[PDB]
Amino acid sequence: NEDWVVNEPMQSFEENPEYAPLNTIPDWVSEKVTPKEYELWRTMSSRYEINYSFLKKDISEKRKKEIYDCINNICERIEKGQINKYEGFLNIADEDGTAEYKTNGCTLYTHSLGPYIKAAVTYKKSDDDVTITSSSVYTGSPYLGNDPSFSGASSVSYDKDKKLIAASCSGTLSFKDGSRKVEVTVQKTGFMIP
Repeated sequence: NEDWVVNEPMQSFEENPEYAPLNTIPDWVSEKVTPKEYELWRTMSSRYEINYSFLKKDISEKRKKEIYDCINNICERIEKGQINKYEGFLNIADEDGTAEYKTNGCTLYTHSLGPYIKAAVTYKKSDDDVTITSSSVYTGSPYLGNDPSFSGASSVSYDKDKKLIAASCSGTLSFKDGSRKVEVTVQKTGFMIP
């Protein structure tokens, strides 16, 4: 069992279930935003597979400005022909802070049998810039017995145009499915609104 996964749109809802498939928005979302806002998300969903978990929490006005200023800028580039292709996944970090000191994370891949590759990032956000202090890629499973293992490369950087953090991996996920060894080459990218 050798297999290859790349940075392309999902085939079913089930592949990375925490994220909305392209050109869809979970129904519940439409009750948490204005038509103006909803319309930006519609544009955004044409290029990103989006996790809306952040709307399940009280967001300050300072934060709403951040999130929408960001999305607005990205939509302009989508509209201008500039972000013309599938990008990857998108998460919106919480307001939880500590210039502020934050962690955010990102599920880059989830095998149907359960094992996953996740990215975590620690950074400092200020008026002007975002700076990465730490970055991790890790693996695991909801089921005991997989012993997943990831070998290969990953990267993290802040895109100053899109104003997003990009975390990528390119490597091999190995795990046990009982007596069967599974190896999957995984190349994925997830974006984060800092």
